[PDB]
Amino acid sequence: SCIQFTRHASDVLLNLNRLRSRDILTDVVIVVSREQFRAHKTVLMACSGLFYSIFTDQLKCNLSVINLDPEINPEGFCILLDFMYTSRLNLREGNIMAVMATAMYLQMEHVVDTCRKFIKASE
Amino acid sequence: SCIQFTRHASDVLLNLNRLRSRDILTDVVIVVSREQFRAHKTVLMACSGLFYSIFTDQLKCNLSVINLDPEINPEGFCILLDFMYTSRLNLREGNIMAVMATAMYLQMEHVVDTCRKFIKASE
Amino acid sequence: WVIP
Amino acid sequence: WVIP
Ligand SMILES: CSc1ncc(Cl)c(Nc2ccc3c(c2)CC(=O)N3)n1
Ligand SMILES: CSc1ncc(Cl)c(Nc2ccc3c(c2)CC(=O)N3)n1
Ligand SMILES: [Cl-]
Ligand SMILES: [Cl-]
Ligand SMILES: [Cl-]
Ligand SMILES: [Cl-]
Repeated sequence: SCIQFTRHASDVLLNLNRLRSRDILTDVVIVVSREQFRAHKTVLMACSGLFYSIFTDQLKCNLSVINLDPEINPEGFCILLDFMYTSRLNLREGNIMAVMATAMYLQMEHVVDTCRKFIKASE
Repeated sequence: SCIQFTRHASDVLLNLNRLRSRDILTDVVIVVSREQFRAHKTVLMACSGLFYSIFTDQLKCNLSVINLDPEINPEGFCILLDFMYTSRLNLREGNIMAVMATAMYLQMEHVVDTCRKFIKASE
Repeated sequence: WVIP
Repeated sequence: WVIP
């Protein structure tokens, strides 16, 4: 018999992004080919199967720095980190291959699906 | 020129609630008249003007335990904490006064608004 | 607010 | 996915 507030989840995510933009309560640095990205462990886990696995590990949960595979493109990561905090994906002809490869590595199934569809339309 | 995934914010919140239910990466205990509630500081800040003010304070941001005013009802708090993580509010005739008072104290403007409307309909 |  |  609950009532539901339609915009609550979107409003929560918007506020989490405001905390990220002001570097408030960020608890991890993600290193991608020397580029550094500050974020909230919980948001990374909520969006990515890879971060979920990493931060539920009894040893890795305590790390303040996580280094990604050297094949990961920093721009592809930046676009996906923006998507995690906003639901908006900046998908372009010039970045789609790097975005799909990064989403496959991060285990972000819905992003992988839209990249496969956009690539299939261009062939 | 971004594309948007409609269910992303809801899916993020659902995963944050799963982390709460398994006590994963919770970083604060909220004490309400001896009852204890574990939560994520970021989610509390994203939902409440009071928690936003508390955890942006240079001294309080580092506290692992926060004690609420003794007038706050633990059931009212529990219903609001559930709303924060799910967008669902268990509003009932028997709890509406405690829920409205707790939402006013926590500074959760949309909850206060729906309580005022439901109370006005009953008079 | 809605009835979910 | 939609055009926002
Ligand atoms: C599976 S239970 C669960 N509980 C809590 C969290 Cl934080 C979580 N995240 C997560 C796991 C797998 C995947 C994603 C997020 C996005 C994706 O495409 N795959 N999962
Ligand atoms: C105002 S900028 C901002 N930036 C980040 C966060 Cl985490 C935040 N939360 C917050 C502040 C005030 C209120 C709420 C949340 C809910 C409500 O009714 N009032 N605000
Ligand atoms: Cl470390
Ligand atoms: Cl995804
Ligand atoms: Cl403490
Ligand atoms: Cl609210």
